[PDB]
Amino acid sequence: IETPITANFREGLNVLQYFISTHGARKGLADTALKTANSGYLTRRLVDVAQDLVVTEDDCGTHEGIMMTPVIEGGDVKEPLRDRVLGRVTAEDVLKPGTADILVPRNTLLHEQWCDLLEENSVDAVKVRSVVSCDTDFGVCAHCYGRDLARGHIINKGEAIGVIAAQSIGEPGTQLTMRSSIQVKNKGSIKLSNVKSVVNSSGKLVITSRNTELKLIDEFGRTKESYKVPYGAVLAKGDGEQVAGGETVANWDPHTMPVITEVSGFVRFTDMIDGQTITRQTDELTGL
Amino acid sequence: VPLDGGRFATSDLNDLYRRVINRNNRLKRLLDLAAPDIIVRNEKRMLQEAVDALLDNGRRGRAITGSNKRPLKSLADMIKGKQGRFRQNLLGKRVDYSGRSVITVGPYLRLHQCGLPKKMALELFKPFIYGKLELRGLATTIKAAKKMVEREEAVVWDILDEVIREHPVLLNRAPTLHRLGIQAFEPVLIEGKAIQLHPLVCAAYNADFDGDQMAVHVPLTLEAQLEARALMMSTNNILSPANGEPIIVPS
Amino acid sequence: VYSYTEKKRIRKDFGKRPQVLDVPYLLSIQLDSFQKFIEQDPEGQYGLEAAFRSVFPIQSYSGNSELQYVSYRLGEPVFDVQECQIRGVTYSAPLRVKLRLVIYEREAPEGTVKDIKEQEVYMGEIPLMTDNGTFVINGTERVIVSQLHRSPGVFFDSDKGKTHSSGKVLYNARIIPYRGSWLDFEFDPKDNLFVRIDRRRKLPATIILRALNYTTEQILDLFFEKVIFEIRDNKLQMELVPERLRGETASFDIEANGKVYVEKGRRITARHIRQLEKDDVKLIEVPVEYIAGKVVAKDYIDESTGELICAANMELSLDLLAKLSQSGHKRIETLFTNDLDHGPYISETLRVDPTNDRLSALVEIYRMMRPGEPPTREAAESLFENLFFSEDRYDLSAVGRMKFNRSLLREEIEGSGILSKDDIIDVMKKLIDIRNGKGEVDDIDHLGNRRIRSVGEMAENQFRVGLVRVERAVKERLSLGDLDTLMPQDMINAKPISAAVKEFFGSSQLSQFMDQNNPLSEITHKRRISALGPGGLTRERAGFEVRDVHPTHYGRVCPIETPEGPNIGLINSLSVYAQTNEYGFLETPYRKVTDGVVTDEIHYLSAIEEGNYVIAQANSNLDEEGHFVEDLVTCRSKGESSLFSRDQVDYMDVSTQQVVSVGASLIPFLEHDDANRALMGANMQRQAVPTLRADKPLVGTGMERAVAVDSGVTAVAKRGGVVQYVDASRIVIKVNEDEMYPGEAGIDIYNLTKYTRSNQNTCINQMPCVSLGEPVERGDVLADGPSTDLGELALGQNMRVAFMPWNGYNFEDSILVSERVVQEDRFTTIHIQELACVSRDTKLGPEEITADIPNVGEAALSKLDESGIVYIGAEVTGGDILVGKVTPKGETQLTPEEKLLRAIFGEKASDVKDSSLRVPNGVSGTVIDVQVFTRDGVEKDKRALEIEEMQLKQAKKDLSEELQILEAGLFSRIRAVLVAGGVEAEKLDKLPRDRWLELGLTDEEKQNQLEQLAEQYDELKHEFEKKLEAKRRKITQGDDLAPGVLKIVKVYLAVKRRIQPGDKMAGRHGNKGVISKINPIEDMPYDENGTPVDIVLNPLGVPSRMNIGQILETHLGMAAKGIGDKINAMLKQQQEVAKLREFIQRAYDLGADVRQKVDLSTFSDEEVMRLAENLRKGMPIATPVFDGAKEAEIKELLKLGDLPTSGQIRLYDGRTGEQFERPVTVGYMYMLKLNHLVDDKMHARSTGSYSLVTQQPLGGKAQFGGQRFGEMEVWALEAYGAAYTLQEMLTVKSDDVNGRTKMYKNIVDGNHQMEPGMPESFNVLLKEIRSLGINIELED
Amino acid sequence: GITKASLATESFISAASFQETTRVLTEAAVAGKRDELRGLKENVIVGRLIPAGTGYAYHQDRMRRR
RNA sequence: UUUGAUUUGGUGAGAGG
DNA sequence: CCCTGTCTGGCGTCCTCTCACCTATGATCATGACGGT
DNA sequence: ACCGTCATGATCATATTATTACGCCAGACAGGG
Ligand SMILES: [Zn+2]
Repeated sequence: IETPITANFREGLNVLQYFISTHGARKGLADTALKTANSGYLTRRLVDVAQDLVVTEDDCGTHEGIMMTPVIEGGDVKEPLRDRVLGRVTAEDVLKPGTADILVPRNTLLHEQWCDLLEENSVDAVKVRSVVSCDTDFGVCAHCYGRDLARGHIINKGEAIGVIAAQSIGEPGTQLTMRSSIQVKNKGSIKLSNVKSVVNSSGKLVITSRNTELKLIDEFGRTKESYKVPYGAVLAKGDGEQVAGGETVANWDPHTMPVITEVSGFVRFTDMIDGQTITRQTDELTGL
Repeated sequence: VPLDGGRFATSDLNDLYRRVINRNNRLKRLLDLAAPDIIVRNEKRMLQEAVDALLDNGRRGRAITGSNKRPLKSLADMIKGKQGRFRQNLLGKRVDYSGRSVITVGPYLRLHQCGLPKKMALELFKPFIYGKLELRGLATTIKAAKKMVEREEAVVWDILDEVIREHPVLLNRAPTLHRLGIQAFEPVLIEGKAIQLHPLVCAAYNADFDGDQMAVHVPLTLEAQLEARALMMSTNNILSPANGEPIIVPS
Repeated sequence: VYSYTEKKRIRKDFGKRPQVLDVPYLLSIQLDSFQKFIEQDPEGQYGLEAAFRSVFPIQSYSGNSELQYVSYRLGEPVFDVQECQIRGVTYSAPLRVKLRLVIYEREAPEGTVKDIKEQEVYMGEIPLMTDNGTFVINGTERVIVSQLHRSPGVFFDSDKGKTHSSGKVLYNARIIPYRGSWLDFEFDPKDNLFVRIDRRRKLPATIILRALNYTTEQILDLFFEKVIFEIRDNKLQMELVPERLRGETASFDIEANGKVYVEKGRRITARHIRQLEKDDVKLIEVPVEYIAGKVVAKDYIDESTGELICAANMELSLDLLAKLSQSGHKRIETLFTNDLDHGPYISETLRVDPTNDRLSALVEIYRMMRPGEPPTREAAESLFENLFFSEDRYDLSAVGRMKFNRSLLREEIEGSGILSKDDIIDVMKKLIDIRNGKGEVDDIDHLGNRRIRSVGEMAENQFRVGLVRVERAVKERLSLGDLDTLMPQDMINAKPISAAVKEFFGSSQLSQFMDQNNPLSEITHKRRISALGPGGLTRERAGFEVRDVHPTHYGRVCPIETPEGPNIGLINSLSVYAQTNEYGFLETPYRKVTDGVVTDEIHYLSAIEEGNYVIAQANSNLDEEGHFVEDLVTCRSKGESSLFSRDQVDYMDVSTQQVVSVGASLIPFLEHDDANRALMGANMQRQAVPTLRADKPLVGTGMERAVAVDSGVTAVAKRGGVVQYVDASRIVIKVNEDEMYPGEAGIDIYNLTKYTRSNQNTCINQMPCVSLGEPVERGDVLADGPSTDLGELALGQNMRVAFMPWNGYNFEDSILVSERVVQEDRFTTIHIQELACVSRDTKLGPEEITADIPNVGEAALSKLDESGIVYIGAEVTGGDILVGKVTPKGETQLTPEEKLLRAIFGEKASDVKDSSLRVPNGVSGTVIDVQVFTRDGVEKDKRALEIEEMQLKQAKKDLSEELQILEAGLFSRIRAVLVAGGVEAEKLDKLPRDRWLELGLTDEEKQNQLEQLAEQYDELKHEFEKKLEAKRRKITQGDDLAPGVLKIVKVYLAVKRRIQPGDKMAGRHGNKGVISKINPIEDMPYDENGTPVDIVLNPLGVPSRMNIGQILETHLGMAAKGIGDKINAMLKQQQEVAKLREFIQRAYDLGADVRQKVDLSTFSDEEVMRLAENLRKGMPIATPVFDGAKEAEIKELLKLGDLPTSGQIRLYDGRTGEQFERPVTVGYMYMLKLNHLVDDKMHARSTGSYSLVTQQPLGGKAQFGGQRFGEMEVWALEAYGAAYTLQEMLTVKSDDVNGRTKMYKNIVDGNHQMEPGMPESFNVLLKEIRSLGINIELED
Repeated sequence: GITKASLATESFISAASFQETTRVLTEAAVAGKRDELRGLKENVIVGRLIPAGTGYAYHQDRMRRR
């Protein structure tokens, strides 16, 4: 509503302002009193899909597990690696970021002391054991689950993890709601992934691949920023380069899909006939 | 069973079975009498629809009804639904040795103990008090003990403080969402009629004190007392199982 | 000037806006609707006359008989309200109807009937309404609640977005009749037009246009324009109006008059349209490709062959043009089917149609209604004339015809109740216009489309359904009997009518049990706009938008008073000034702001008349004439608030209290509370309980007197005068002579209602509040009710509160209360429980109520009399015997000698077992009232004869005192008349007083008046004779009762529940709380005067739960008590009235331009002392809702008392005796006790009874039951490793019967051990699955 | 998806305590299905020790002694 | 060849958390 | 024959507390009150 | 005051019709390019 409620509660609200306030608050009470049914039915579906899964071994005997990286949406690094790899047992032994060192062994639980020795060495990402990669028939082994979470140690042989997991996902169901180009922020080094590129005539490295990931790696080794750069964008920078904080490093036009080339030469109209294939629309306000 | 009065409040299945038997008797009599084809086709069709209405009512076209327009409840409707046997009597049951009252604060408590009223304590612990009274030798038969606690003499409160002492109880707030909503305490007896609940523990139950109610349950057997002390005690739940964050945070 | 009870305690009033329309009578919806229902109403409608003239005359199955209608009449009820609530009857009135039977002859139904008969007939019993606005159905006072539903008429909704998953919106046009078959026109993604009738199968829409006897040529004449092609010598020229060409790209070069107008490849501009219409171009030239797809309108036939050239609604090709060109046709009529302007929806619809004439359309409609049966032309005509076009089965109301004409832009709002052809064609025209892009759709939640039914209209509809069942019965009987020998009471029977109206008032979804524990709760349950019930939506299905406040609830439906939980916004409460329109919509007052001046005339606007005009906000500043003092003023135009100029306004609101309801206008400082906390405050103010001595609100809104007087708990004076006799039972008013009838001499007697049971087990008392010899005015309180005081409304009590954290005992929301509160007996509420005991009739004989009872001794029977029933006054405990009743013996041991009765003793030797029916415990009390009802024929025992003699004696004394008191008033009238005209000063009292008529006086008005008083006196004599005989008949007779019951004993226990840790108290802003510790007096924080504070709240509930109004209420309450303490100081020192007059005048002026303006110079030195006697416990202050007391006025009133300006006193501690740092806030808050007590929720069970079908414990508290260890608790014990706890929690403690008896033996012997077994309810699951064709087992 | 996955289980009491019981009981009846219990809700239905918590030693013992 | 106290079902409406 | 609207079934939160309200009938032997002798 | 006639209450099988106004969301089905 274009006219706000300029009066607080210490000054008096008049009539219209309180009525607009009642719009805004009746919507919230209706949302909670109808949201609670979906939250409870979500907890029910979750504890009946889980329902069976019991910690029933001590090691499945595998070497597979998901690759825990810190998550980065495009702003500053949102959830650090110490939040994701706290108390989860590594899959293979993590190499120290210098060269080929056995920093942690390959079946150690990562409690707070190990995670601090991970944060000192600025470890990139940890290949850690996940429950979906567990090889145990009819249950989850004790290492592929992780830390007990309300006990400091590993999960005991027996403790029902499906039900506590289903409750822990569905329990915050009440608090949840129901109803141009790239500008860098920090100052570091450039790295490109999924890149197949070419240098244009002016010098800005344009990209012949749609799915290119533009990472900003710091001077330490960890990945601090990530972005998605489209097919055919004007990169102000290049691979492995050092930039300044706030300098624009990418540019494109999303309303005009570029059909840029790899080589040079002359242009011919192959199967382009005016009258059937293409049409003649001379511009009104420009003339070109 | 009859309700309070002189008539029998009959179940719906008796209507269903009585109709199937009425129709089956009619069909046997018509096959005795050699009625023509269309009569016994309607008779067997009414029996088919009667059996199909008995088993799963309303899966066929519009369900039959006795009183008044509401359809009557069949066997499959004794199984299925929110109020069948699974979701209403086998997964969740009503429970003896249990109680319920309004909560209040009582901040003098240590966080392994909760306040529990004397009237609820003498009602929930009637068999332990009976066993204690029969051990001392104050009475003889069970009747005498039930008269003693029906009168509430001066000697059963010492018996009650000697059955409480190291015996945990399960406090439970009514919308239990995660496992920290059932926690086991040790009772401390309360002159009053309200459960005194230690304040830090409230942030686990999502329990404010604006009119809330909680249920108490008594672990009867010995393995259940040990599970209440060793797994479900309130000192043992100081970290939320969803993460690593402490749940006994000062509110 | 002020009324005499307004000179008792005149409430201080802040407030700035001078009112112009006072609060109306708050119960006008119920009373006005039911007065509209039952009243002798001529000119047909509304009322019962509408039903009796729409279902009658019943004419027979061609037997030439007819049962027509004359009139109706309701006799008096046999039972008045008090006897009806005591005994348990309906409060009904018999409905006598005068019906007439006429019987026509042969060969002339337009001929003379041979015989008529007109007579009185009995049908049904409709329950009357009491003066409070409530019904008494079976001794329990019930309220029928107004329903909010959809307005009958057309409704053009748009199924937006969701269908077909391609964004193409649909448009449907639901015609909503008031009674009959629905009708939904709609579209489909192929842009065809589909009708449907009552959500049945779907047909193309034009099949009904053929059913109204339209040929296809006429249909295309209606729904399209025409395009004319003239074959004139060159390329089949065209008549062209260029308005159709607005933006169309032509296929050639349009030239005319030898001039190129339009080029090929371009579109026709608007200026080219101007050129062609300025030069008046008519005939243009088309190519052969232009009429390649033009759609012909009507049929062309060739004159030679007699065949069809081209059918109607067909595109034209080359060969069709070649055929019609050589047949002699020069004019070609086609249609204009554009992309944006006019789609060919009718044309595609007629191309999907298989039907061709009227008969096939009627056959297809008869086949979609009743599937799979042979149609016949007579049956199809009869069905389609009885769907929409008959007075019987289809009826829009006047509301329906108004909406149907208004939403189609008609002029006359009057029409027939049935549809016609023009109506359906206008629906299809408006639907096609909405699809074309002009015009708008209609929203649902807009209150111009939500009608309000009430008690009268719903009772009329249920009575009409009863009448159509009885017209089925009368049509059955009338032409299947011998005539003339019967009368019209042998035909019509009263069973379906009484069954229908008794089922509606008895158990409906809207005839609900009155929440009666408070005058506020009565007067806000009667004003309720429920959306649920029959014809409306349901809670567990819908929805989102209907639970939201629309912009047109402003001043009709309250935005902040609604129940939170599963139905928010469906159980809306109607606002204060909101009336109901003539049709049923909502309307609200406004003030007609003519061009400069706010004129003080009120003017009621509906919900759609409000939108067109522009309404000024309620609190806009104006300078003594009406001229708006600003030049930008905040207004709202069309559902949207904005800022408008000074003199473009058309209306102003009346008073600033009109957005809210009466539940949430007793909240002081409402504009400072966030709306959630105001909602919770209004709902808990409804949930209060009446205390023992209700005090007053120190900080009210002035709305208390409307809620108290305009409800029915106080004893309002009817005619003013002088009080003659006050008593705790009765009050006698002597009526003043300038208010008094000439005859029926008249002094009124108010019989108050002493201690009796309410519905919520409170104690509805009435206390007399007037002195003796005191004048009272017409329209004035005499007896305060429950939670009233001097005619005000005192729900809870006002106590000294401090906001400080005090050692944790008020942690989340808790409240900490001194023992000074419980010592003063000030929350000690009084509850009354009714305990019934019936004497049924079983086998081996009837029961015994006598006190010769087995298995009991002296200690039980000392509290009973010699006939079983407990005394009146015996203070009992929990588990004594109230009524002794013996029969329980069952069949412990089958009688050896079959039925050996006459052998040992008289009847039997106590069967085999005996146990006098002894009751439970948990509650104390004092037996205040015992009722004994006896089914007639049964021997009355000695106590039933004692109650009969008692009530005979009471009614005898009461009617004799009626005669004596009215005779005393009559003799006082005779003395008042004989002051002049033959006065005898000494001779008047020498003779006996009954002869004051034959004294010396001529034929004047005085001897005429003495003759009229002799007529009145002899009428009172014979009336007293016949009424005492009838009252002896009513006491002496039996009562009709249940099948097979001897006598019913009802006993009223009267518990007095005080306060304890665990009760729920709350203020009036949402500050809830369980009281957590009842401290001693010494521990309370006191101040540097000495007084302890009573209640210590918690400050931390204020910044999060944003209810900042309670702190302003606290400061203004402390100001009020400061003025009260200064009055108490100036009066305790025995000071003369001059200083009291000075100080009371200074405390009543004190403000800005306000409304009160009192002066004590016209109170005359005796009322000022009594006004100060009423102000010494504090000075009441009114603070209206949105025009309240600002901060500076509270500061100036805290400066009048010698209190600190900031409101905060420094407070010492009670324990340490040393000062709290940073001085704390004290004041008075008006706090309410709620009836969620703690000795009604607390429950405990070791081992009780067990259910029958599944061997699990019972549920509830009255049934001694156990708490449900539900499913999520089972999940929470699976989530730990607790395995034995869950095994005994669902096998031993709950279900397995041998397991739990082994458990009970093992617990009383000290061996904690369980033998598990199986749940018996799992065996019930096996029997229910096995009772199907399924074979479930248990292997191994 | 979770409701299609909990109704497609090799234990028909687990898939019958949850949503529609008609479909699951006819599928299990005409298949002749058998419920080797082996989970939490089968043992909450049938009234014995949970095979997760303290009862995991009891179910180790019973699974060893077959 | 003689020991026993035992059982209160669906439907719909409303409130608390 | 592979997309496709269209129709039919199947979900929709736990715990608790208070109150009221509960199918019609169509046919007949035998008991029960009323009037004549 | 006794005998006969009208009236009125027990027990007992007989077996189903004249409203609409949720919102997805899978899952199966006749239609047609
Ligand atoms: Zn594993």
